[PDB]
Amino acid sequence: TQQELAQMEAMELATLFDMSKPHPLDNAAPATPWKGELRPVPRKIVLSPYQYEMINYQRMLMRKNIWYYRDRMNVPRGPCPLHVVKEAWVSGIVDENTLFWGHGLYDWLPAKNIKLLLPMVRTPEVRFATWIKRTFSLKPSLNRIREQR
Amino acid sequence: LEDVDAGLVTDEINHEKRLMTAAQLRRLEVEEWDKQRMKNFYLASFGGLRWFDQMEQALHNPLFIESRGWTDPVQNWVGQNRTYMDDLPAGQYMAGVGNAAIRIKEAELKRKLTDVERAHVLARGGAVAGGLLPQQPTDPATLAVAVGGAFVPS
Amino acid sequence: TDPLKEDPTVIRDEAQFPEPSLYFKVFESEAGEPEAKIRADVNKLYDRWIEKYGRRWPEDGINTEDMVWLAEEANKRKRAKPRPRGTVAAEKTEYEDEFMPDRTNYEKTVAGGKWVTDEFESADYEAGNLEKLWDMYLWDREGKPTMMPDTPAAQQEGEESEDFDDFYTAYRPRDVDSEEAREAVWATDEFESDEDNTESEWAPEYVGAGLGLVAEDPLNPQYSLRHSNHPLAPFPGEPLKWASYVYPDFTTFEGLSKQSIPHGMGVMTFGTGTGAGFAMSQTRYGDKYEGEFQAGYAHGLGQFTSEASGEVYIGEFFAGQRHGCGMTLDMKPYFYLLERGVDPVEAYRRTAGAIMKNVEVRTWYRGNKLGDAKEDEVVEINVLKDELDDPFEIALRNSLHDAKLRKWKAMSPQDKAMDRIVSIIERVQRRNPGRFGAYYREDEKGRVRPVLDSDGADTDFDSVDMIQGVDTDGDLGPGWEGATDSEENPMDPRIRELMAAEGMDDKLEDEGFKDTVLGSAIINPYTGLDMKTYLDGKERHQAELVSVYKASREGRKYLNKVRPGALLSREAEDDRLARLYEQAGVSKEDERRVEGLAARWRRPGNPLAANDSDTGFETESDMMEMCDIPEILGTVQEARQIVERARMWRFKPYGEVGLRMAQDANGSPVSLMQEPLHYPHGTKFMAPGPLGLCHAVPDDPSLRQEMAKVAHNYAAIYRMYNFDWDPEPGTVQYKIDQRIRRAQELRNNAMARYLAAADEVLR
Amino acid sequence: QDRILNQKKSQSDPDKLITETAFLNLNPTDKNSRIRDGVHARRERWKQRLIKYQAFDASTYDQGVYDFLTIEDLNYGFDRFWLRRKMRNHQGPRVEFFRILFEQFYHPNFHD
Amino acid sequence: VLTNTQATLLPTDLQTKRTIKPGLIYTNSALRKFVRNVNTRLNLKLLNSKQFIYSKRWKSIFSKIQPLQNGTTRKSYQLFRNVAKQILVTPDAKSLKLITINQKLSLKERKLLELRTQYNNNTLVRPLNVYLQKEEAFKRKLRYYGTMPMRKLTVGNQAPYFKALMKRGFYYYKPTLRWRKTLYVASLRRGFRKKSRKQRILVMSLITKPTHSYTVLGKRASRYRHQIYKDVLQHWYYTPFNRLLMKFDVDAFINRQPKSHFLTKNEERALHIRRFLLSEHYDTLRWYTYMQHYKTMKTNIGGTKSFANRAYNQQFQGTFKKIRHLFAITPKQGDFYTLKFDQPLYNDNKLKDNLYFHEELLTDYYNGTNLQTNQTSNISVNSTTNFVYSELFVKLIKECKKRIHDQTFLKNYITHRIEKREQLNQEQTKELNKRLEKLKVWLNSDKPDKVLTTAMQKAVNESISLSGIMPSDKIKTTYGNLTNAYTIKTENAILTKLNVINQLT
Amino acid sequence: GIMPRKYLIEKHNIKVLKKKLSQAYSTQQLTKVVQEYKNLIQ
Amino acid sequence: KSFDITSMTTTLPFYAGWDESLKKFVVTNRLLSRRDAGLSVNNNPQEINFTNPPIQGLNEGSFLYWQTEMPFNSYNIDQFITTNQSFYAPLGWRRFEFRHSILKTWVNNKTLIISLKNLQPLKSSQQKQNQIKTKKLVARRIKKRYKLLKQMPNQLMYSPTGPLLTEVLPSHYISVFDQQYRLPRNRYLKRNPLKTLKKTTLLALMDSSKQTNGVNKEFTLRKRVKPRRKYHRKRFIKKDGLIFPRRTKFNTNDDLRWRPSSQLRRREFQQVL
Ligand SMILES: O=P(O)(O)O[C@H]1[C@@H](OP(=O)(O)O)[C@@H](OP(=O)(O)O)[C@@H](OP(=O)(O)O)[C@@H](OP(=O)(O)O)[C@H]1OP(=O)(O)O
Ligand SMILES: [Mg+2]
Repeated sequence: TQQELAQMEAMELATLFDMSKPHPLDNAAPATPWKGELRPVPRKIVLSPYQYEMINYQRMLMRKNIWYYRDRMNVPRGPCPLHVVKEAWVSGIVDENTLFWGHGLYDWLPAKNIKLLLPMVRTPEVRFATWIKRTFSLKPSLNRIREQR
Repeated sequence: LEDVDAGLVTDEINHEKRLMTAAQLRRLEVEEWDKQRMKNFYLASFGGLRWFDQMEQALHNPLFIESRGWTDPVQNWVGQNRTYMDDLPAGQYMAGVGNAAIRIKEAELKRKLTDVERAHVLARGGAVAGGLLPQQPTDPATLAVAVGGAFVPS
Repeated sequence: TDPLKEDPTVIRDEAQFPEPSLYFKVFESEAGEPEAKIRADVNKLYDRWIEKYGRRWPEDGINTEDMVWLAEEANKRKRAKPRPRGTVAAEKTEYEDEFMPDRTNYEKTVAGGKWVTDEFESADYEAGNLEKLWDMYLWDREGKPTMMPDTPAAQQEGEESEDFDDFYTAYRPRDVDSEEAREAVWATDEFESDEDNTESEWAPEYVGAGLGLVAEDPLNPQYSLRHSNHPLAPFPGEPLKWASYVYPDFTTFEGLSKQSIPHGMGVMTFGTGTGAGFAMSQTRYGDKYEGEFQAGYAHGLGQFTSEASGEVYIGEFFAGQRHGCGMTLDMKPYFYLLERGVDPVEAYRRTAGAIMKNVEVRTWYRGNKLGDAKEDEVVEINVLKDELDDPFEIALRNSLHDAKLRKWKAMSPQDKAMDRIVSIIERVQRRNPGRFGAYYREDEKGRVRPVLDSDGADTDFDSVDMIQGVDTDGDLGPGWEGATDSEENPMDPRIRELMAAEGMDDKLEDEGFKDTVLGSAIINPYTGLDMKTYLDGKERHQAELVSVYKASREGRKYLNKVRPGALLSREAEDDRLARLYEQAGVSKEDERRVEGLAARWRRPGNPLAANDSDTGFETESDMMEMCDIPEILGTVQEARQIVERARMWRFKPYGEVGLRMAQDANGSPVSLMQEPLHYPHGTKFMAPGPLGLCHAVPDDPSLRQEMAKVAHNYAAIYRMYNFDWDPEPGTVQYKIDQRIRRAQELRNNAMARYLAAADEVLR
Repeated sequence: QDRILNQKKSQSDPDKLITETAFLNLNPTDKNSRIRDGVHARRERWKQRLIKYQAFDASTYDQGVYDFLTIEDLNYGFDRFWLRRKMRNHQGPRVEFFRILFEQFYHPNFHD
Repeated sequence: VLTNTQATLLPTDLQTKRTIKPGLIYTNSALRKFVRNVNTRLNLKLLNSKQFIYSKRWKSIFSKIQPLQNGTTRKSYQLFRNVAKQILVTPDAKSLKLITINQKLSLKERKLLELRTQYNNNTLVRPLNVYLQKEEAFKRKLRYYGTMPMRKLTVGNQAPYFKALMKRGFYYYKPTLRWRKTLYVASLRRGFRKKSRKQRILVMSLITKPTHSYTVLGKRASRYRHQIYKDVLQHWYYTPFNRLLMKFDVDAFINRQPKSHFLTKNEERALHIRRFLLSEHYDTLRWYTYMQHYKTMKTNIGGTKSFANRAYNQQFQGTFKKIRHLFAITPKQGDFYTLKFDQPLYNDNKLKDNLYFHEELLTDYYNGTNLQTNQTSNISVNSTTNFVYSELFVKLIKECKKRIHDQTFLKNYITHRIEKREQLNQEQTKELNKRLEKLKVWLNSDKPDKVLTTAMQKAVNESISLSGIMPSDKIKTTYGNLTNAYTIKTENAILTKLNVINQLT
Repeated sequence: GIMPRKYLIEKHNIKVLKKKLSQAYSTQQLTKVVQEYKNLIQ
Repeated sequence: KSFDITSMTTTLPFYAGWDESLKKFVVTNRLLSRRDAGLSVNNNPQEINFTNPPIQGLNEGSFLYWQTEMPFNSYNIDQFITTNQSFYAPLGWRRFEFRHSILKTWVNNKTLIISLKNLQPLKSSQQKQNQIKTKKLVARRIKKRYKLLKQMPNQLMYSPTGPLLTEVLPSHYISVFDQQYRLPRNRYLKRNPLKTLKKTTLLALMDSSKQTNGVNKEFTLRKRVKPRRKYHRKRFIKKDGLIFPRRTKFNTNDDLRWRPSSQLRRREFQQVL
C-alpha cells in the first residue's frame, strides 16, 4: 500500500506551489493557538572571516555613493552625500522607512532593507542628537498639534 | 496513452533532432564561407583588383556574422540557454532525493557504490513512486523538491 | 521540527576565507581562458599530492616524474581509432643513423630513469612526424620538398614565403585533421601558439527579455542571466547609473544607464530629431516614451504619448518597433479643448464618451497592424486544407510520423548524426540537385565537350545570389533600386534582353580573369583538379570530366599508346525494392489496385509551427497568432505597472534636464523644491519622516487623494521585503508557510523510501 | 567635464591643447606619457606589468569608468596587491622554493 | 489531468487505464496522438468501402455596358473581339464572354470557399485539432521573449541590429587571449625569450612526442611554480594576524545596526523563498489567467511578460568573474551567505498603522480613483464576460507590340541566345583542354572507404558531442556510412507504406 | 563616391501582403487589399 | 477589485510663484509644456525665438564636432565610409547550397528541333522559373559590371552591398567595430601550391598510389592550424634549406619503399582590446 501513497505524494508535489489551486492545509488550524509573537532578539553574534571580508568588500564598493530619497509626493529629493543623510536623519526629515536609491540597486528601497546604510548613518553623535530631537522637539509638537486640531 | 507512456513524445524527440541539425548546419555554412573568403583574398592579392578586397571585407562584416548566428552556441538556435550543471556541487545540501539517499548510504558502510548497484537502487526507488518523481528541469515539482531540501538542521 | 521558527539566540558561522570549495576548482564555464588551463594542471598536482601525503604540499618538490605524469598520464584527450599496426619494415637502412630505432615513460621514470639532451633539432622531428601522418615522402634525398614549391616566393606576383610546417598543415591529405596536425608540428604554447577563430570566439549570450530560460538554480533564475548583458544580469562591472541627458537636438533621456547607454527603465522626450530606435517620421517635438529600454532601444513594455496629435499607445515594443499586443487611444478632442481654455472637468465631460467608444485593441507585427490580410483565420484554414487530400496520403503520412518517432527512439548517437546529415542533404537537393551525368559529353570525333543550357550555364548556381539574397520560393531579393510593384510596372522588354546579353559578357570576362589568376595551381595531382575549379565549388564536374575522358576514343588511344558520382546503381535499388515487397507479401497487382482506389478518389502542415523536424532555421513567418481580449488586458495592466516604475526616474535633482527644461509661464527657470533639508512655504507635511507627521496637510481633497495613492504604492513596495515571524491563520503568508512545511515533509518521506530501497537492494 | 579640457590640437595630433589642466578627468585606460621613447623619466615599478596605461584609479563623485581594467584589479585586495609585485623585487628552484614557502608563509590549507 | 475546455472537445465516455506523468506536454501529446489515430481509422474505413464560380462585380460591369447600339461601339467591340479571340482565349475555354467574367479560382480555393460559405450560412476531432494547432502557434509566438535566431535580414526589420548591439555594444569582462594580449606584452629588447626546443632521451604511436619539458628547470615548471606561489600568498594575505586591525574596525561598524537585523543562513534562505512565492501569488490575480492559452504561457514563460515584475536580487556593482572564487552568489552553492546589496527582514513590531499614511489621511480615504484608461479597460472587460472596348483594344495591341512582335527585342534576344552562348562555349573548351593536359601528365606516368570532406567529418563529430550520451571517440566518416544511412531511411519509408497497403485489403 | 541605394520599404510591404494572403488560400482578395494599401500610401 | 494593480500618480515637483488670475502667491506643480520649452522666451510683451539651440540639420563639419553626442545618425553622412555603409546594407547571402561538401547523388538516372504545332502551353510554375533566370542575368549586369570594376581604385566607386535596410541607426553602433578581427594574411597561406609536376614528385605520387592500391588520395586546402613560429621564437636558420627528416621506418601489414632521388620591430596586433 506504500506504492499508492508514494504516487499520491508525487502528484501532490507536482501541484504544491500552484498558487491558484487550493490545498487543504491552506487554512488548517495550527497545533497551538496563534498568539502572534515576535522573533526573539539574537543578543550574540559571532562572525566568520568570510563575513568580515564580505562586509569589507561591500564597504569598498559603497565608498563613493551619492544617495537620493523620495518624499510623500513621490518626488526625489536632492543630492545626498553621507553627511547630508546624517543631517536629515538627525532632523527627523527621514527615518528607516524612507525609500532610497544608490549605486548597486535597480530600484528604490526602504533604508532598513538596504545593506550597510544604517550602520553608515548611525554615528554615536547622530544617535544622541536624534534622541534629543525626537524627545524634546517633535513629540511635544505632535501632542500640541493633536490637541490644537 | 500507451505511446505517450512509452516515451514517444514529439516535443522532446524533435527538440533533439533540431539541436543536431543546428550544429551540422552551422559547421557546413562556416566552411563554405571560409572557402569564399579564401577565393576573394587570392583574387585580390595575386590579381590586383581591389573590388575583391571589398568583397572580402563585405564577407567579414560583424552584422552578417552575428546575423548568421555562427558565434552563439547552437542551443540558442533551439531557444535554450547553455547550462553548466556539473559546475554546481553534488553534496548533501540541495541534491535530488535519490542522489542524497546515495550519499546517506555512502556516509556509513565504508565502501563507495559502483555503477551497477547505484543503477539498481535508483531503478527500484523510481519504481516505488511509479516514475512520477521529477527527473528533468522541465518537470513540475522540481521547484517543490528544491524548496523541500533548502534547510540545514542543527 | 518547524524550520521557519528556529531559535536565533546564538548566531555563529564557521567559514574560512578563502573558502576551499570555491577556490580550488576550475569551472566548465571558464573554457576559453589560458590561465584556467595552467590552473587546471596545478589543481591536478594538488590532488595527486593530497592522495600521496594528505596535504597540498610535496615532501621534496616538483620532481621530473611529476612533469612526465602531467604530460602523459593526467591529460588523456580522445583520438580516433588507431591505424593498422605494422609488423615488418618497408624501408632499408642506407647510411648510418638514418632512422630512429625500433611499461610506459612515467613508470620508467619512477623506477629510476634520467632524461638527458638529444642532439637533433626540432624541425627534423616535425618533418618526420609529417611524413608519418601523410604516409608518403615529403622531401627527396637532396633535401628538397616533393609536394611543396622549392623556389623562393615571387614578391612581385603578390606572394610571401612560408615554412614547411605551415604549408604541410594547411594543405594536407583530408584524412588528417587539424588536431593531430598540430600535435605533429609540436604546437604547445598556451599563449602564443594558439589563436581564436572569428566564428568560435566567446561572446555574451543574447537572452532578449530573459524569460523561458532553463534555471541552473531553481530558486534563483537570475543566476542564469550571468553570461549576458541583460539589465538584471548579476555583477556587470560598472554600476547602473542615473542619467539625465540633453542632446543637441533637444531629445532628453532620464533613467538608468549602462556604460552611458540607456538600458534599463526610463523616460525619453523627443526633440527635433529622434531616439530610442523610433523612425524619424513617428516623433514630433515634445512626444514621450516611458518604459523599458535595452541597448538604447525601446524594448519591452511601455507607453508612447504625443501631445501634438493626441495618439496614445500602451503595449509591447521589440527593438523600438511596436511588436505584440497593444491598446491605442485618441485623446485629441480632450487636448484640443484644454488648449482653448476649457477647464479639465468640463472638457472631460464633453469628450469622454467619444474617446471611450474609439479605443482600439490590436496585435502588431513589426510596426504594422494585423487583421486585414486574414491573419486570424490562417491556422484553421490550413487544418481544413489537410482534410482535402485523398485518404491514402493522410493515412500514409500519419503512419510515417509514428514510425519516425519509433525508429528515432532506438537509434545510436552515430546513427542519429548520420540520419540528420542525410536529411540535410535531401533538403538541399530540392533547390539544387546538381547535374550529375550531364556536365560533359563525348560527341563524334572523340573530343570531350562541355554541356551547357540555353543561357550558357553549366550549373544552376549563380553567385549574384550572395549579394542580393533569395526568397523561400527561389525568387531573388530586393536590389539597389526598384519599382514599388514589379507586377504593375514590369521591366520593359528590349531593356531586359539587352542587359541579359551584357550580363553574359560580364560572365565571360569573369571566367577569363579567374582562369588567369587561379587556373595554374594544382590541388589534386591525381585528377588534374586546379584551384579555379576547386574554389568555385566544381569538384563534381572534375570527377565527371575524368570519367568521360577515360572512355573517349582519344582517351583509349592515349591510354594504349602509353601502354560516377553516385553511391548506388539503379539495378541494385530496383532489386532491393523488389526484395522488400515480398517480405510483406505485397504483389505489384496490390499496388495496382491500391493506386486504382487512390485514383478513384480524384506545403503540408501548420505554417506557424514551433518544432518542425525539417527546417533550416531560415523560413520566416510574417505574422503571429493574434492576441485575444484577456491577453491585451493583462499586458495593458502590466505595462501601466512598468510605466509607474519608469516615471520614478523623472526629475533628478540638479540634473541637466531639470535645470534646462523646467520653466515658468515665460522662459525663466524656476527653483524646484527638491533640496533635501529645506521644505519652504508651508510644505513640511511632505517630509517622509517623523517631522512630516506632526504638520498639517492642506484641505484640498484632490491632494489628499494623491497622497493616499502614493502611500498605497509605498506599502506595496514595503510588503515585498518585510515579513511576519508568526503569521495569522487566514492570511497569504500563513498559506505560503504551510506549503513550505508540506514541501519539506514530502521530500523527507521520498528520501526515506529511497533509503528503504537501498537497504533492500544492498541486503 | 568641460569640452575644452578634452579638446585636441590639430586633428592628426591626439594630444590635448591645454596641458595645464591635462591631469583632470583621466581614465585608468588613458595612456601614460612617460613611456615615449627618449624620455628619461622616473622608474615606476608598481606599473611594470601595466606599463602602457595610467594604471591607477583616483576618481571622484560619480565619474568612475571601467573598461578591461576592473574595479577589483584597480583597488581591491590581493588582485591590486599582486599587480604591483615588481615594487618588491630585491633588485634552488627545486627544493628551496617549497621549504622557504613552508617556513615563511604558513597556511593550514596547504601545509597542514 | 486535462482541463474543462479540452474535455468538451473530445467525444466523451473515454476511460483512462494508465497513469501519465504530470505536465502539459504529455496531455497535449496524448490528445494529438488521439486525433491522429482517429483520422487514420476514418480514412482507412473510407478507403475500404463502396462548379464554375463567377464574379458578381465583373458580370454586372460587363452587362451594364452595351455594344451594338451604334456602329462606333460595335466596331470597337469587333476589333477587340478579333484580337482577343486570336491571343487571349485558350482552347479549353469555350467563350470569350464566359471567361471575361469567370473568377479564376483553383480547386482547393473554391472548395474552401464553399466550406466557409456553408459554415457562415448555418466532424469528430476537427475542433480539437484546431485547438491543438492554435496552441502550437502560440508556442511559436512565445519564443520572442527568450533567445532566438534572427537569420533573415530584411528591409524594415530592426531586430538583428538590436541583437548585434546587445552582443557587441557593451564590454563584458572575461580574461580571454585578447585581454591578456591587450594588458601586457613582453617588450623583448634582447631578442626573443623563447627558443627552439631540445628533445630528451631516456637512459636507465606514429608521432614522436615532445620530451623537452621533462625537467624541473624548464618553462612549464616555472609557470606551475609561479601559480603555486600566487595561491600560497593569496591565502597568507587573508590570515587573521594579517587582518587584525580590519577585524577591529568592522566590529565597531557592524555593531551600529540594530540587533534584530542579524539573520541566520536558514532565515535568509527562508525569506528569499517567501519573496518568490509571494510573487507567484500576486501573479495569480492578473487578466492573463482568463486567456484560453493560459497555462501554456505559464509553463513556458511564467505569470508575467517582464522579468522586472518577478523576484530578483540587487547585485549591480562589482565584476562577476573577479568575484567567482571569493564569494558565493547563488543558494545552489554551499550553505553560505550570498553577496547582495539588499536585505529582507522580519518585522520587529506590530504594525498599528499602514506605516506610510499621514494621520489626517486616516479619516475615510479608501479611494480607488480611476482615470480614462482604467474606465475603458473596465468597459472592455465587461463586454468580454461605354468606352471600355476601345481602351482595352488600344492597351492590348500596344502590349502585343511591346512584348511580342518587336524586332529590336528579337535582335537582343537572338544575340543573347546564339552569339554570346557560343563565345562562352569556346572559352569553356579552352579551359577544359588545359585541365585535360594537366591530367594526362599523371596518366602518362602510372603503373567506399574514402572519407568525406573535412566539413562533413567535423559536422558529424560536433553532433555526436551534442548527442547527450557519454562522449565517444572521434571518427572519420566515409561514403559507406552515408550510403548505409540513406538505405536505412528508405527502408523505413517503404516498410510503413507496405504496412498501410496490407491494412487496405 | 555617390553610389546610390534607395530605401525600398513599400515594395517589401506589398510582397509581404501577397505572401500573407497566399498562405491563407485567398488570392481572390488580392487586388482589393493591395489597392486599398496603395491608396493609404497616398 | 480594480483594474489597476498599482496606483497611477502624478510625479511632478512643486514650486512657488505668482498666479495672475487668482492674483496670489501660490505653491503649484504646473510647469511649462515640453512642446515649447527651450524654443522661446518672453521677457517683455515681445517674444524672442532663439536661432540655434536645437540643431535642425547636420553637415560634415558639425557632424565631426558632435560625433559622439547625438542620439542617432543617418545613412546620408555614413555612405562615404565603406565599413559603415556595409553595416547599413549587408550582403543578403542565405540558404547555402554546400556545393563544396556534397559531391555525390546516391542514384544515377542536344540541339533538338521543335515545331510550333507540337508544343503545349507552359504551366505557370515553370514560367516563373524562366523569369527568375533572366532576372539573375540582369542582376549580374547591374551589380558585377567589370567596366566599372577595373576603374574602381582611381576613377569610380563601385562597392558590393546588399539592399539598404535602415535609414537611421543609434549612434553607438560603431562600438561593434571595436573588437577587431584578423587580417586575412594571418588566416590563410600567402603561397601557391605546385604548378608543375617534376620527376621526384611523380615518383612520390607513384609510391603513395602503390601503397593505397590505386584508390590514391584526396587533398584539401584550408586555413592555418597555428600562427607562425618566427614571430615569437628563435629558430635555427638552416641556411642551405635542406631538411632530412628524422623518424622510424615505414611499415606494412620487392615491395620495399625508397626515398625519391635525382633590434626587432614589433607588429600592430588586431586581436586586441
Ligand atoms: O525549316 P524546315 O525544316 O522546312 O521545317 C518546316 C517548318 O519550319 P519553318 O517554317 O520554321 O522554316 C515548319 O515548322 P514550324 O514553323 O511549325 O516550327 C513546318 O511545320 P508546318 O509546315 O506544319 O507549319 C514543318 O515542320 P514539321 O516537319 O514538324 O511538319 C517543316 O518541316 P518539313 O521540311 O518536314 O516540312
Ligand atoms: Mg521551415
